[PDB]
Amino acid sequence: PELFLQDLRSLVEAARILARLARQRGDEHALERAARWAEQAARQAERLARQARKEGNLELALKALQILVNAAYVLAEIARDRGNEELLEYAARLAEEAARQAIEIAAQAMEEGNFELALEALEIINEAARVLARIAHHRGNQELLEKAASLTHASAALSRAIAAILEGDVEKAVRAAQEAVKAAKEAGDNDMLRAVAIAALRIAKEAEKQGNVEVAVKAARVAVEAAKQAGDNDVLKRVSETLLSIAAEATKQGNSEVMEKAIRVSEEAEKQAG
Amino acid sequence: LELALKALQILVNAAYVLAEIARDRGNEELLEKAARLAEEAARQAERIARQARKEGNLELALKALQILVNAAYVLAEIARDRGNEELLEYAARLAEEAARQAIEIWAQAMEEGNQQLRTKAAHIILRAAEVLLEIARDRGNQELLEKAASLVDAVAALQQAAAAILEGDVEKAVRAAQEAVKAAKEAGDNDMLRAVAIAALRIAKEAEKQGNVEVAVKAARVAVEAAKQAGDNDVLRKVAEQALRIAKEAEKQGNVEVAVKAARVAVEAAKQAGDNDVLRKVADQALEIAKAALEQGDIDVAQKAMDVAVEALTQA
Amino acid sequence: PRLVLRALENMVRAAHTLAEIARDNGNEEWLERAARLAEEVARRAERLAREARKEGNLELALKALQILVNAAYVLAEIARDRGNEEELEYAARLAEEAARQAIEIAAQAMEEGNLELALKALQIIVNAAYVLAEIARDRGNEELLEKAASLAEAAAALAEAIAAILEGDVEKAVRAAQEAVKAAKEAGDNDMLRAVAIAALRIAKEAEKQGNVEVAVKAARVAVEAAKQAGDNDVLRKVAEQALRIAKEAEKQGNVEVAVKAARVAVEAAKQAGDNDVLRKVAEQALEIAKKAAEQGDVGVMQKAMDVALRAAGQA
Repeated sequence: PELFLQDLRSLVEAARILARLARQRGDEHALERAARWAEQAARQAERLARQARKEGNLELALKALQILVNAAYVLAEIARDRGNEELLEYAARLAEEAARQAIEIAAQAMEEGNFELALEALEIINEAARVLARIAHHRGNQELLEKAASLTHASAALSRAIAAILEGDVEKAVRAAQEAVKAAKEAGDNDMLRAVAIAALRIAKEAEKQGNVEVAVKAARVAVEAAKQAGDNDVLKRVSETLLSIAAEATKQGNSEVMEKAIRVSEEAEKQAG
Repeated sequence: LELALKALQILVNAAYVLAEIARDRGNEELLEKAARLAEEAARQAERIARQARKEGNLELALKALQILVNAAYVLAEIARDRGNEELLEYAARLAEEAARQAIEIWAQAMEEGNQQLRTKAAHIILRAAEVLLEIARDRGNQELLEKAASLVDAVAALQQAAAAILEGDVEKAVRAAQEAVKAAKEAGDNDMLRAVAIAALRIAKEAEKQGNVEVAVKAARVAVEAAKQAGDNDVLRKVAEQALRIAKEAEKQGNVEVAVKAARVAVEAAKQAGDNDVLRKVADQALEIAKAALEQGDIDVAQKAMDVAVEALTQA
Repeated sequence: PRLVLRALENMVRAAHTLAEIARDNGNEEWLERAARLAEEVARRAERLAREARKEGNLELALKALQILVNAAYVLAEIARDRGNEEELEYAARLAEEAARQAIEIAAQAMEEGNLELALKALQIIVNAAYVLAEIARDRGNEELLEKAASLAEAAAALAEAIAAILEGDVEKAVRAAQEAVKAAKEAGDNDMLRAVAIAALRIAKEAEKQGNVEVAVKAARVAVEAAKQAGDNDVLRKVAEQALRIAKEAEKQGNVEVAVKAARVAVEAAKQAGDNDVLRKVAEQALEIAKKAAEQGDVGVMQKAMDVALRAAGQA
């Protein structure tokens, strides 16, 4: 259905242009009609996005999320003039959900190490905040701006951390992860923290692949920090296991001190998993 | 032409910025030079745009349209700050001529089903209308803005209908088409009546497979409206064939009432056509429809069918 | 490769949003973090560009240049509202270095005849120049506006000339190039003029296929106009070789008048370089032109061929 997105986006543009002309003409009936044109696209696009999760083509899925982001922009562009908060509330709840569903896609992609899809999903996450923030500028709650900014701030650090792994510097990656976990602490979202922990696992796997088990201990120590702040037991299991993998590689290098540290942190991760 | 098109697509960006620099300086010599260059870019792009109508690569044609539609933005920006109504009118007339050309893509892509062209052409209409908006924005000429309004409203319905043809909800398709003809007729769509009209025939082809000839005839009632507003000429030859097909199916379905509505549409159209052989083919079937209505004992319907037969045959 | 560029680009998106959101509130730390990010991105991108120059993927290189332009926009957006000249000075230094790198990319692409990469690089120059123009107005430096304006105009004039090479109107291409060298010269950057000279070499190299030796000499007249500012001997030697090729074709065509004028441009360039091997080869061929003018019986053209060959000999 490759046309469907193109046509959906055409309806978003048509509603935007109708609303410009309607504002020259003072026409609330045109603003109603434009909102309806956009809403028809948005409702169908929500179903498409939720459905595509089953179908498993993540490229088409995140491309569908782009519809939601641009639609939400146009809806805000109307509603901020129209003086109706219910439409803003619908759009805000839809956008927050779209960001959350993007994070779910990102977590799946980063566990597989498909950094390409990860950057594409992170791109949706980076942009979705812009619309939420322009809404919040009119609604006045600075807390929403703080949330939106922090949401970008964490996904930006993840984007950087990917670049460091692709460049091959796991210590730069660990430094970027240390920035990422602070950004996540500012953001206060457990699902973003899951994305961080999944990335920190993938970073630890790279540091094991390089034999830099000391850096792997730092990566895992961030991973368990993120997981301990979030409360995800299945992450904490995967982390605790991985830390024994690190202890085994440290044993292969003969480093008994790093092995002991890897066991102690594996035990902390197990103690948190319960 | 890939390179030359890409260069034109680039060129506008500099022309724009150069106007911004010149306007920040108050350097009218640069503004004049930029205006002349922006015009020349359209005069170059027109070469490809008219040639492609011969050569048949519609993708290159819609790229040339994209070039023109984007390029017009610079003329508008210069001319509105300069207060030059002549250049604004030149840009608006260029955009109208481009719209005349854009229907070529839209209609042909819709008829052939090469819809990958249609999506781009629709967005091109949207951008063109937005260019009319930004030409008109401070000027307040609502008479021009009627073009932008009607086109974009029509696009919203046309785009929905184009999806509905793939989706098969003919009632959704008609719910859109009902508005589309209203706008088209209120505006005086000119050739854009064709872009409304072809959809109704394309719908009907599938609506026969779906068997809801009643909704297919609701679409045909629009098809003859657009034809009759237009003077769509030889397109009536397509219309009448499909109407005869619809009637033959309505006979297989025993829906002589819908068959008679289809014939009532068909004769309305054929009376504009004056294609005597088509009028003969219509009158030939109109007796058969009256005969079907006799076989049903629906003598009021047989009467209407033979009234149509006479109304057709009397043109011979 | 791909991932790193996408990540840098999307980090620029993030920085752009961070500054956009911060200006609605007055969050100074969000601006400070954004500025640090944009600087680190620029620093990493410079390394990336230098490495890409060794790797020879010109497309990855020019994409990194577009990333640098976008980052320079974010830096400028913070700095001009923050009200600080030093951050604008860093951005200007980055932008001019990027422009020099772009000129080198463009030189290679235009020498190789990859007009695709040439157009891309020129568009990068237009975008870079737009950031410089926005900086220059708000910083208060009209000469930096001249640099930005000339960079953008020249780059888009070369793109226009490239479109005219592809349409085949070499005279109109030369008309565009004449205005290009004038614009570049009005700011006076020898590095841009090196790119312009290499574009004139591209024009001449294509004109050898067409056989319009008269317009080819006019292209060489543009070439020397730039090359006489820039002074690089290898560029001048390439110009001299093209001028001798044009002269040899004018001998084969029997247009000894154009051949003498081709030599008149050849010596104009070769006199700037002072290379004895060139000047002896030039003077030798100029006597071959004099011999052909005598064999054609064109007495005055032979007197001129003598005069030019003699003046060429008079340099070595």
